[PDB]
Amino acid sequence: RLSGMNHSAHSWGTGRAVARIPRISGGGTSTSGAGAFGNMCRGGRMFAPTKIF
Amino acid sequence: TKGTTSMGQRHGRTHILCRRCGRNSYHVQWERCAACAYPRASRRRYNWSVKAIKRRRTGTGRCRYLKVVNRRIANHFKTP
Amino acid sequence: KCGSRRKARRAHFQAPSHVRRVLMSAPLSKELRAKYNVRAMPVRKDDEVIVKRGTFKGREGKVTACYRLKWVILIDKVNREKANGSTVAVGIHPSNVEITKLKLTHHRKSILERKDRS
Amino acid sequence: HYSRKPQVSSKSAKAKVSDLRCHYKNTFETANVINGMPLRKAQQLYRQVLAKTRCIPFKRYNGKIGRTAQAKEWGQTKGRWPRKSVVAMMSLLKNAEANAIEKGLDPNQMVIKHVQVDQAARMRRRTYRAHGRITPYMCSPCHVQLFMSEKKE
Amino acid sequence: VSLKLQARLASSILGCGRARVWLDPNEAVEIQNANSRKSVRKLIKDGFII
RNA sequence: AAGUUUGAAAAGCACUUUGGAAAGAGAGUGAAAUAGAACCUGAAGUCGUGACAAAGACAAUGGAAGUACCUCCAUUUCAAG
RNA sequence: GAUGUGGCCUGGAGGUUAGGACGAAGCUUAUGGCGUGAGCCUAAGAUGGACCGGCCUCUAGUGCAGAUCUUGGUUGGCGUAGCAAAGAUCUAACGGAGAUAUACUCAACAUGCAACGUUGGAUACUGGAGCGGGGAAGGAUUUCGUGCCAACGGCACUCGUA
RNA sequence: AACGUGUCGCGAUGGAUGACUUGGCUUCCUAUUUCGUUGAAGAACGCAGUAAAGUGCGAUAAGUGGUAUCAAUUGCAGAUUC
Ligand SMILES: [K+]
Ligand SMILES: [Mg+2]
Ligand SMILES: [Mg+2]
Ligand SMILES: [Mg+2]
Ligand SMILES: [Mg+2]
Ligand SMILES: [Mg+2]
Ligand SMILES: [Mg+2]
Ligand SMILES: [Mg+2]
Ligand SMILES: [Mg+2]
Ligand SMILES: [Mg+2]
Ligand SMILES: [Mg+2]
Ligand SMILES: [Mg+2]
Ligand SMILES: [Mg+2]
Ligand SMILES: [Mg+2]
Ligand SMILES: [Mg+2]
Ligand SMILES: [Mg+2]
Ligand SMILES: [Mg+2]
Ligand SMILES: [Mg+2]
Ligand code: NA
Ligand SMILES: [Zn+2]
Repeated sequence: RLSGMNHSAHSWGTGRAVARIPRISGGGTSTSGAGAFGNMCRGGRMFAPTKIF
Repeated sequence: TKGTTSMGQRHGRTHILCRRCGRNSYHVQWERCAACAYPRASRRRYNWSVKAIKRRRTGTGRCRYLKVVNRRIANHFKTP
Repeated sequence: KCGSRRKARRAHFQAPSHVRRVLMSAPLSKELRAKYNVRAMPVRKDDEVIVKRGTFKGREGKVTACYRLKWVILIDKVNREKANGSTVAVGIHPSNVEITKLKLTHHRKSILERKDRS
Repeated sequence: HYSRKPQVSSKSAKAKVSDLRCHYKNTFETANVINGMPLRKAQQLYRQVLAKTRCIPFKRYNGKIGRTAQAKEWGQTKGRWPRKSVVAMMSLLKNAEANAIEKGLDPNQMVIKHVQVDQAARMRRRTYRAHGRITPYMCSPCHVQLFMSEKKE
Repeated sequence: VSLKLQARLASSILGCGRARVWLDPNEAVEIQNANSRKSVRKLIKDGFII
């Protein structure tokens, strides 16, 4: 249930020349500022995740 | 000016190394740790950061006595 | 042993030294088989073997080492040369050889006695 | 393994150099001009370029370089004098000459027949720009291969 | 060759700036051989450094 | 971020020759070196080189119908047919 | 916008029927053939080195050109814009692979340039609120000697806080 | 002419695809199964003939003692029931 969502990611908003997808916080690594949480982002959460019910 | 120039005005340090937990989080002026709350007897723990809890909990270190006592329990305190 | 390929391969490749010893066994010859009623024995230093598969088949020699970290045995007559000219021994997997003469000790005799099929 | 093969292997000499730290665009022009030349003629040309009495014509990578009279002999108006590439190509020619001598051929009869320059893998540095920006500063090295053959009078 | 070490040691021994230390340009081989304050003092006594 | 996935086995390139060195040219191991050490396969995009086709400015690409030259492609025919 | 299709394609399961070291998957194409089409099949590889095709049912994380889409890699502009505050170096000898480096012909110029460390000499600058000599905060071996010059010192190095 | 354009053969740069898998995720079960003032969990500093990290260990320190095994360890050295 937690896979692909273990980040404190927030959208940067409009007014910067980037797409409005949520982005990883922080700095000092190659993952900082990368896209997050979406089913189209590398390292994101899949669409309609599967369940045991 | 509030940017580059002011970066050169930062002189001392707010935090030093903590005796109990080893992080650079011991507030010098209020003699207490921001990471583990030393010298309060119990430690800091909050459910709004399960990630921090899992970074600090049992089994992330050595367990140098717990391994021994676990084996004794599994063997029923066998003795000659 | 395991209805799980993942677990079986993990156990094989992480086996300790005393388990690798048993896993590195070789069949006995027909004469030794008939003398002892035992099919196979773990290989040991100073036994005599003959190579049965590969490039060196038909060669004979004496076991100089059971490396056991590389999963091979070294035979003194099985070797080749480097570019320099000096010779090096070539490792062989123990299931590709046959034992023709055992190195006997009291405990090895006891092992054969407990594995006897009579 | 070169991208072309000499007609007669026994009368040919080869030479090659990889990841050479000279500019790919300068070395391309410097090497391409000697392609059909006899070996002694090529070496004379390189010496005269070092002396600045003749030039290297820049035919492909020449956007907004200067104009010179010494380019007229090549049918152009643009040319330069790149010493760093010239000395490396002189070294390569010396190696090919040594290989020919060891095979037992006469260097005063060799004719260069194959020349090829390629972009190699790049190296990365950085430069600092206004408003706290960082931007790439890269190096562009090259591979060079050539072979020469004995002409038959 | 480099006589930086000898020049530094001679500055220290003679108590002057480097601009006042003079190393003989014809005895470079001899000055090359001095590696200690004792040897440099011997050079000063012999007159290859003034 | 990052599979250390060379090869069955290091047998991981002795030796000669050019070079300050890195390397190159030979020689050798291996079934294979276009398997030579971050080494299975090795795509697209982009670039070099050799050969060839032409070609004004008509942006290029595109449709239809022919022709000149080419074609490591297919199929059918060779005598009573 | 609705619906149909013994309509096409992808990963896995139950059946059935086959292939492969005399070369499976993957990849390449002025390789043709079939189909209105989605696509299918053969040929060649001077490619690869161990798995896999058809048919009937079952099942799904099942088809991309564009979302200022995500991540990796390329690319024209381009040898372009530029590398212009803090005045500045010159000369000989020594050192170094870093030269005085040549095919005929040719005494030398017109065919090996550019650049470096050390010592001596010359010329200038800092100008005691100093590119002088010591300390606190901050840093933690950057200090010393001998080597070395792959990367780094946005030019260079035989030199370096590398 | 040159620069440019197009096609085919051969090379470079680049690291996709296929095959591989001692990893992950999910479900189910069995127990004389639940730490600490007799000093825990965590944190620090050390220990090898050669040893940066990691692993193991504590000045008895890549281990002492006992039982069972039965001839290694291995990059290089060093040295049968011991
Ligand atoms: K410029
Ligand atoms: Mg995921
Ligand atoms: Mg203040
Ligand atoms: Mg304060
Ligand atoms: Mg301009
Ligand atoms: Mg800048
Ligand atoms: Mg800034
Ligand atoms: Mg490969
Ligand atoms: Mg989907
Ligand atoms: Mg796509
Ligand atoms: Mg300028
Ligand atoms: Mg200035
Ligand atoms: Mg003044
Ligand atoms: Mg530089
Ligand atoms: Mg893959
Ligand atoms: Mg409890
Ligand atoms: Mg260590
Ligand atoms: Mg004690
Ligand atoms: Na699936
Ligand atoms: Zn603390």
